[PDB]
Parts: sequence; structure tokens; C-alpha cells
Amino acid sequence: MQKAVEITYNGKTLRGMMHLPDDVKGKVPMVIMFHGFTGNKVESHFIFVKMSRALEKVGIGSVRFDFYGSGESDGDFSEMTFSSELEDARQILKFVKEQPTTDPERIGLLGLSMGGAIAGIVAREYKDEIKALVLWAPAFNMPELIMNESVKQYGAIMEQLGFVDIGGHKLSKDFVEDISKLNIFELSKGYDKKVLIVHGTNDEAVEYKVSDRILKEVYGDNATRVTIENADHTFKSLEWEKKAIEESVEFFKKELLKG
Amino acid sequence: MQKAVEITYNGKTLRGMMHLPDDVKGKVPMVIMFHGFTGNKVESHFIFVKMSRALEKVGIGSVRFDFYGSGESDGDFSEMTFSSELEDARQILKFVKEQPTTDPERIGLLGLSMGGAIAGIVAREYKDEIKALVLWAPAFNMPELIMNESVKQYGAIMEQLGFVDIGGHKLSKDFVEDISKLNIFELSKGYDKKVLIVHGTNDEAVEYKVSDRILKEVYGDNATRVTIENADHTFKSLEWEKKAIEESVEFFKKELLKG
Ligand SMILES: CCCCCCCCCC
Ligand SMILES: CCCCCCCCC
Ligand SMILES: CCCCCCCC
Ligand SMILES: CCCCCCCC
Ligand SMILES: [Cl-]
Repeated sequence: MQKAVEITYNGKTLRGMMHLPDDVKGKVPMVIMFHGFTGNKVESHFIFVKMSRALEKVGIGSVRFDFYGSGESDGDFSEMTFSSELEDARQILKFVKEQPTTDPERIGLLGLSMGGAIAGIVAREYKDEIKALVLWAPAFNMPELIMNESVKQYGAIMEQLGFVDIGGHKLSKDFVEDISKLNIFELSKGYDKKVLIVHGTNDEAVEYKVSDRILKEVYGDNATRVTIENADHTFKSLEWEKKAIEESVEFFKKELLKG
Repeated sequence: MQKAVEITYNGKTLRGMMHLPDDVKGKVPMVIMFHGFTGNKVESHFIFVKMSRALEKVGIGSVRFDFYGSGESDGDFSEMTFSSELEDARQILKFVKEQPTTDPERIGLLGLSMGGAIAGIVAREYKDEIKALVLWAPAFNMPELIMNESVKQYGAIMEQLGFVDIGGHKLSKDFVEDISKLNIFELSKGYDKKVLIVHGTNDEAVEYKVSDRILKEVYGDNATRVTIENADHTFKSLEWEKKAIEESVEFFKKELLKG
């Protein structure tokens, strides 16, 4: 079962998709997926859609929304900050918890790239009601990656205009000021339930070493990593995306279906 | 107004978005937008959503669906052919024609890249009921671009496997067999209503010369070209995207809001 859904708060409408298992009756586990920077809820080569349908096959529902300023949701990219996507995510969690078909004890979070940073922080904020966490190429170093651009041509334009063009998207100086005050590693530490990190070794956006840092600095024994050998940032191949999906589904199967 | 919509036919379910003006009610003009190859209804840097919202502002509604096999719609990419997207497009036009809010005399088509090839053929096939046509970087040379790979590494893989991996998408030999029989230039020739072609000079996917071929071989004086100087294939900058959308909205405003 796949059907479009809508969230509205503070005059903002978020547009998303919800999947529920056809066979199962009653309350089901739910995985919430957060997309990345300039991405949307379908994500690269439809990997989020494929992930939703793979979960549905094992009895696990899901929702995927576009953050405010991206995709089908309301707003322009220039209004978005990392913190405004955090507040979207809290509203998305609230939406899921309030669905009559949700098992509130079996809600999982999944995030890709900057969406992995969102997922890690929301997991920590709601550590007693998020059952499991999956991080795909999580951009915990997003603040550094943005600040590194301030000394390049982006920084000079930003100073003249208050925004920069990142390729058909208006990135506001508000985004830079907001993210420069955040430490994703610190804000994510303290989540004690099971974590799965999926990272490709040839990731040129979020270098593979970031997953080393997350295993070392953020989590304890509750986190394990699936390394996709030679894969790029979004697992852009049939074999790579299949490994990413299948490992994440089996992980969510283990953590959300029993206990 | 923006809302999710569905079409179910021949066991296939297509999923899309419909926009209606808020400030003008009753029967309104409608623009159907077709996305490109491996794209989806949001399209590159959300340009289709931005287009839908810019049309709303001038009193023009729109729909945009994911083709079967792409995005939010049903199906695997390996099930898709150019001809199956053409049949999708026929069902989308039927859907639009059957909405009570649609002015049946004021329906326009827009297509990007391979979606532009879809729009050109559909406009010609329904030439007496499509009031205006907008082509963005139209991939009328799609058959040649596919057959050009038959002598490259893709061709050798295709022969061994019956499909190729184009980056997390499975492209079937059925797609190759189907498109090798199609001449998009010939199938679009004869549409006599107004046409706008928008093309970037630095397009490296569909070379700008293709627009020269379309102006010469496909349409008469009813076609006009807007050249976006120095732009790439999907107008990936704020200024390029702004020009593409503004010129296309003013064209649809002139052609659909007449009389
Ligand atoms: C406009 C290009 C859309 C993606 C085409 C990909 C073809 C195979 C590239 C390796
Ligand atoms: C592959 C053909 C490209 C034609 C446009 C080139 C623009 C400068 C790179
Ligand atoms: C992982 C890349 C996301 C888009 C970045 C755009 C600015 C370089
Ligand atoms: C920008 C860092 C990239 C690290 C992986 C490089 C693989 C060729
Ligand atoms: Cl949608």
C-alpha cells in the first residue's frame, strides 16, 4: 500500500509518501526516511522508493517527506536551514506517532547524507522512543564542509549577495550561520539503541573516514558499519544500492519486528 | 492549490501532482509536463515544481506524473520503454481531459529532454486538442544517442546480459529494441499550433544543434526558440532556470489565456 500524505504546521505544508504492508493487519513498525542536501524524498536513482518497497515486503511501513524548501513540499530552498529541517523532522515524527496504524514501540529512523545528520540528532532527542537508526553516508561533518567553502568563491559571492547559487538552488546566509553553530557528532552522542552505518569507500562527498569518526566518537557497541566496497556517495549502481537496501532491511527486520 | 493524484490503468498505477490556481476557480488552462530519462516529476533542481507554481500565479494549472518505472509510480525501470511512456502520456492526457476543472480548449504540453520527445509526439498525435507546446532541451535524437552506445562498452554489456546498469537503473534491451524503430523528428512533424523551444548552448546531453534540426525539419514558423546562452542541459543555475521558466510561462500565458 502506497499513498500520498501531507503535514501542515505553522503555515508550512510538507508533502510525502507512506507505505504500509498489505498482508499485515493492525499496528505495524514504521521507518521514517530523511533525504539529503538538494535531494528529495525519492532520492538518488529512486533509492528511497526502492527502500520503502523492500521494507513493505517484510512487514515494515515507512514515510518519506520532502523537507520544507525542497521537492514537492512548500517553500523555497532559500528559506531552509539545517535547524528548519530538524523542526520538519520533529513534525514528521509526530505525524507517524499519531497514525492509527503505527506501532509506537517500533519506529525506526533512516537518513541519507545530510539527512543522516538529521536522523542522528532526532534519534538522540527522542532516544527513548526511537527503536533503531540507519545512517547512509551520514554527513556529520556538514558544518566543516560548508565552512570550507567560505574561503572560496562561494564566500566572496555570499558576502555581496547574502546568498549563493549552488546550482539552481538559492542557499541563504542564514543556512551558513545556523550550521556553523552545530556539532553533529556531539548532538548525536547518547543514543544507546542499535545503529547501522552504511558507507561507500569511494564516497567523494562525505569521505569514508567520517564513518570511522562516528563509530569512534558518537556511538558505542550499539553501532555497526556495513562497508560497500568501491561505492560512491549514493551507491549509484545496481549492486551497490541492492547491498545498501538489503542490509538496511535485514537490520530493521531484526530490530523492529521482534523485542 | 497542489494535491497528489493517481492514474490506474492496465494494472499500472501512475502517481503525480496536480496544481490549480487559488485565485481563479472554475475551468482553467492545464499544462501537462513530462520528465526526462532517469528523471522524475520534480525534475532537476525541482524545476518542474517551480514551473507548476509559476503557472499557478498566472492562472494556469498543471499536472506532472512519474512515468511507469520511475519515481513514485509503480514498476521497475527495466519494465519501461519509450513506447510505454507514450502510453502513460496518453492516459495522463485522458486524465486531465476528464477533470471538471480543466478547460479542454486550453491544454498545453511541456517536456524536458526525453520528456520533450514524448511531448512532441503526443502533441502531433493530438494536434487538434493540444493548444501549445513547450520543449525544454528536447531529446529528439534519443534513438541515435542510444544506438551510439551499441559500439561502446554499454553495447557489449547489453549483448551479454539483456540489460545495462546506467547508474542504479536497469535499462532493458526491450528499451533499445523499441526506440531503434522510432524517428522522433518524423513522428512530431505536422503540429501546427505554437511551439516554444528552450535550449542551452552548452548542453552536453542533447547538443544545441538538435534544436536547429527541430526548427528546420519538424515545425514551420509556428515554432520559436529561446536560447539560454552558456546554459547546461537542465538550466542548472538560478538565472538559467529563471529564464527558462519565465519565458515558458509568458508563452503559455499568451497562447492559453487568449480569448
Ligand atoms: C540527461 C542524462 C540523464 C541520465 C542519462 C544516463 C545515461 C548513462 C550515463 C552513464
Ligand atoms: C558533447 C557535445 C557538447 C556540445 C556543447 C559543448 C559546450 C562546451 C563544453
Ligand atoms: C552531495 C552533494 C549535494 C549537492 C551539493 C551542491 C553544492 C556543491
Ligand atoms: C574527497 C575525498 C574522496 C575520498 C575517496 C576517493 C576515491 C577515489
Ligand atoms: Cl508525490
